[PDB]
Amino acid sequence: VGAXAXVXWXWXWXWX
Amino acid sequence: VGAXAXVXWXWXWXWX
Repeated sequence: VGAXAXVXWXWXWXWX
Repeated sequence: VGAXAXVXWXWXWXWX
C-alpha cells in the first residue's frame, strides 16, 4: 500500500 | 536541534 516503508524520512524530528 | 535525524520514521508513506 502506498510507497516505501513508514512515514516521512529518517528518525524523529530535527538533527540532534 | 530537535531530536533524531530527519522527519518521521522510515522512508515514504506506507508499505509497498
